[PDB]
Amino acid sequence: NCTLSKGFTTVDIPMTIGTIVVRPTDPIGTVLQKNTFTISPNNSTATCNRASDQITAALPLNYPVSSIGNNVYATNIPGIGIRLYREAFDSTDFSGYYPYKRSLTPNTTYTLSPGYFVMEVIKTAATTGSGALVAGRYSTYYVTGQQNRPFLTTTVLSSSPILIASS
Repeated sequence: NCTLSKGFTTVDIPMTIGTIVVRPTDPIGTVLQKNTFTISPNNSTATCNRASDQITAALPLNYPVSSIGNNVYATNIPGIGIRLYREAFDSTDFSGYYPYKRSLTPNTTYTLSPGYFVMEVIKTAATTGSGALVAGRYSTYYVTGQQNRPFLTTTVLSSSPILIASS
């Protein structure tokens, strides 16, 4: 099981993105929009004591994978998928696409690494809808037994909608 440092504090990234225009001529699989957000960690750490303990990168809205697979997940907007990941500032240390699990080394102290959180909005069908992406927590990153206290969350806010405009 995993222990968190005293004063452990989740970092949340509001995902604010301007209007994404989808055109009929955009082929299926097009990355319509790719946004990077700075991951700015604090001194929070986690230490675990069992080799079965895990770090989990999860998508709590629990939408199904889209028709095109490849970790492109459906949204409330037909034909519009999202894909999430993290990377170092120098673009290395690719986290892998959400969701994933990774085994943790017992007695290693883990921190949140700095870098970019990457959100891609991707066309997944010939016909695409219009509207705001549903608001809420789009990703979470937490250790075993500490799902209530993640290292990192990303959130779409009601007050800052991500609008899909299809023409």
